Amino acid sequence: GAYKYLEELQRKKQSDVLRFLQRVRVWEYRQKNVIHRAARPTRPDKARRLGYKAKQGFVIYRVRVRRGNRKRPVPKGATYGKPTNQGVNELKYQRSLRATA
Amino acid sequence: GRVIRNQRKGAGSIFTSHTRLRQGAAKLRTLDYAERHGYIRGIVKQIVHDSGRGAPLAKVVFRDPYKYRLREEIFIANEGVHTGQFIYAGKKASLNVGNVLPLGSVPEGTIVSNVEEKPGDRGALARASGNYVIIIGHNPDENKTRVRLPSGAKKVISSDARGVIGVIAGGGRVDKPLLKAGRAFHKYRLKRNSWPKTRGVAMNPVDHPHGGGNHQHIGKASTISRGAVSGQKAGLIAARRTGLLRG
Amino acid sequence: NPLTHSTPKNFGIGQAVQPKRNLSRYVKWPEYVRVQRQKKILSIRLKVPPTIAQFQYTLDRNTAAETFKLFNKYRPETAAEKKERLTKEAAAVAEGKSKQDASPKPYAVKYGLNHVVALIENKKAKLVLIANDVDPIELVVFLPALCKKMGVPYAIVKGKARLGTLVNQKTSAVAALTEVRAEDEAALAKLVSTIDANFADKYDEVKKHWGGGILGNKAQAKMDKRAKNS
Amino acid sequence: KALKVRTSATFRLPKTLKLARAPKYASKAVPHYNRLDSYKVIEQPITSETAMKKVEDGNILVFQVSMKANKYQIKKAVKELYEVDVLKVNTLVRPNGTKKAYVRLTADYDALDIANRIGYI
RNA sequence: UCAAUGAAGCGGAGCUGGAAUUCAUUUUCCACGUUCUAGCAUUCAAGGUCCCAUUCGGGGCUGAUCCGGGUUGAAGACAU
RNA sequence: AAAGGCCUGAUUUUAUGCAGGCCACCAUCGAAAGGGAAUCCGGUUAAGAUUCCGGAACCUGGAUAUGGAUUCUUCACGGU
Repeated sequence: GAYKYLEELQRKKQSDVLRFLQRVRVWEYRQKNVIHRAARPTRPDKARRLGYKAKQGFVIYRVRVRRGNRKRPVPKGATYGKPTNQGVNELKYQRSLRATA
Repeated sequence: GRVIRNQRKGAGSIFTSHTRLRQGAAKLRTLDYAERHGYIRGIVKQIVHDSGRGAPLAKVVFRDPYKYRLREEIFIANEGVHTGQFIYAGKKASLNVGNVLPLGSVPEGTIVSNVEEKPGDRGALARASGNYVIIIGHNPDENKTRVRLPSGAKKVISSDARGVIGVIAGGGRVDKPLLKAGRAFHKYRLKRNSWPKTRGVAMNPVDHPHGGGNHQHIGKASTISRGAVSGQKAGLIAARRTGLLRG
Repeated sequence: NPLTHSTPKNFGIGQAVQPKRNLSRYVKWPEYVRVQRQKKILSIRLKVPPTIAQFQYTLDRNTAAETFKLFNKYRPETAAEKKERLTKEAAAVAEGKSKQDASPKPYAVKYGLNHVVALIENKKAKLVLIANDVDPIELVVFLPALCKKMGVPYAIVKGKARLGTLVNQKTSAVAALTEVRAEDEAALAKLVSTIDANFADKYDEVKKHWGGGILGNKAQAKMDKRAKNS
Repeated sequence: KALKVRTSATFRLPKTLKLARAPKYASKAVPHYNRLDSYKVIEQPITSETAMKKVEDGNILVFQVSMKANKYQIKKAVKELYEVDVLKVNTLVRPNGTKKAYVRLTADYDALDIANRIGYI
């Protein structure tokens, strides 16, 4: 049951060893396509608890999404309306970057 | 207030360069193994008057050393460049009129034109007519070179960069005036959708920041900060010192 | 012969068209190849954390020989051989009434990480091998100290293909013998002792040592020149 | 150890064997019967006054035919239908959505002989 | 991060000729087939060489130094 | 961007092989006046015609056979 051990190393995220591995995939992930079938899970411990059972018929995609906030969809930020809603930046997305993915 | 004219210009909706007759991307031949060690010997088959560029194009023919073909390329014609004149270019190119040389090999105090900002850009300096750079410094230890630039600027340049020896032809291209509206009309028709430029004062105040008023007067200050934003920095921009020059 | 004539072709600067030398250095490798390549390059450029590069300090080929040799003796039994094995088992249990021990005690290499791990904290594993290039490496990084902290002899081994073929599978990323017969015991004891010479004694320094930082050909040569003249 | 020698800095797609379709079933499960046969392309000759005028002195017949009636199609169609060699076939699209075909008969076959056996003229 | 390229010759280690006092040894030392001409340069190059059985054809090696497989350059933890 | 479409030999549906292998190119649409493979004349209908009839032309593609050419000096000859 190494997944339990894999879990408790995964908790310690900013740890030096995972900081290294994080620094590996950040480079690796950008160059590959934004959407691409992951060959196999990178976190098998979390894989088997989120629903993935390593049998036929399951697939994994790896996705990247822009950070930051959702800007206004109006030209030149010309908000038309009462000054309560002038703001076109610092306007936050209701879902998380998860659901966007 | 509606959108000022210059603000519309950035949109590129209509003011795209009238590139119908432009002979091509007038630039220098890419840096290759031949030039990077020795030199190459091309020929100016013939020269054509480029559209919308006072400089004629020293259109040259180069032999491809890898596949048997004549890699066509265009040069900007220096002074004294003529058809049937062989062109030598490269770090081992003998310095002569109309020959491209890397700026490391050229000696101090030499006239050069059509210079690369950084190696690979295919030349971006002094391309205009009657303009030339002057090599006023050499800094071999850090592969740098100090030039007098046409705008009176003092650039430092990687010594690997290259420029073609000689001054761009068409000196005095601007001496006699257009002398008439249609003349400038023809000058601009071929190159820009930028003429006429109509004074902002005569505008109704919506059209331009300066416009409007019972008396046709600018009203507020002409000088406008760099820190100002699009739609405000039209007029006199960041004017370090207005008035007559040399005083 | 006055018809065979030597006309050397000048391929010098500005001369006749060059011949097609091998451009293998300049191939526009498909982007997947590239991104796959520099991954190894970045794997070595950066300061590698101590529990990484505990791999890539592995067994020699000669020692790996008898390692794979004795495992090949202890190859597990695939389901194909189980077909007749269950056939004679079912018959012997049914009419021979020989309880369930009609077959001898199976002696196979325990494999699969959760299975081998279970063998480890139970200290019932007599030898463990680890593939040194699992993707992601996270799967095994905890194993060496896990094995070391309770005295089970582990050995990092290069190439999951050898593990897969010794387990009739594709990959295993891990292997373990828990039972060895007496005749093979002496060879196993020789192997365990000589592996313990590799990792078990030195693990403390490896626990403290860093790694990575391998400068490339351009960088390392140039910094030698600065080192050479200064 | 040993490495190959390549010639192109550009790595084109490596040619690879292709397999043609091997369907378990036919997509339509049966070859559709002829969409356009002889009787399907030809509808009925027109005996308007002008066609009546044109037939004898022109050595030609007029053929109401489908929108899909191609000259290649119709030439063999009439040839196989009336057992008559055809010199050339002329066609047009009558403004009432009907493709009229001015079919012309060779020297041996004279329209009236082909016309009368039909039933009209 | 920027730029370019059909990502073509980059770096190192060499060979040849040069002036040096380790004399030549990369203890130095620079360049590695073209500068009177609107020509042409294309057949896995000719040669030389080795092998096959070679039929009346082919195939390897020097020619064309080799090692690193980082395409090259700039910049750089700034900037974005 | 890993974007192949033609090469051609296996024996005249012939390897879907290195083999007499190549730009390294990058889908397509956008003109009834831009460029464009080739037609004219006479007659002829109630209305059509460079389109129908007659006659004489030309072009594209295809397969395809005779004349003439050239060839024992293998793929022409006159003319400064």
